[PDB]
Amino acid sequence: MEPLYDKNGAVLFGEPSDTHPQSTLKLPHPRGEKEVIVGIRDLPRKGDCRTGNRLGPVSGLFVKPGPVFYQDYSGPVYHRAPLEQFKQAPMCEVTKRIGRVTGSDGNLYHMYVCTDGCILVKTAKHHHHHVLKWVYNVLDSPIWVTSC
Ligand SMILES: [Cl-]
Repeated sequence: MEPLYDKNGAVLFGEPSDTHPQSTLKLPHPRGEKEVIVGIRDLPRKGDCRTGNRLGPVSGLFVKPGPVFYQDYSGPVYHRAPLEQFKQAPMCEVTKRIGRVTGSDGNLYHMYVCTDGCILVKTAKHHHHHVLKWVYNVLDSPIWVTSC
């Protein structure tokens, strides 16, 4: 299974892996002052990193199926998309581009939210033209999509 990470960047099982350098998650980076759920209309901005915003502290953007979005999160998170829980799908009708995530395969993916609420990834680079939807989340944890 792809590992989860605690708020201090330590792996909770398995072995640590580096993020892809082109991901929008840039580590090491603190997080977890508070769990802060936000709606798709109130995603955080870069300029919210040091001050937080009116909603709370900000460490970046986290997502899990539902969809549920967060601007900070304290529990276990993915640093890479757990592709064993995704499924190849056609490209959906996109509502928002939300970042560039490292797959559990080490590759770079563009991440999107679809009009159906699904979270979708598409290979950014070589091997590109692979598109998958996040269909299972058996450990009920988000991906850290962007850090601020
Ligand atoms: Cl997994």
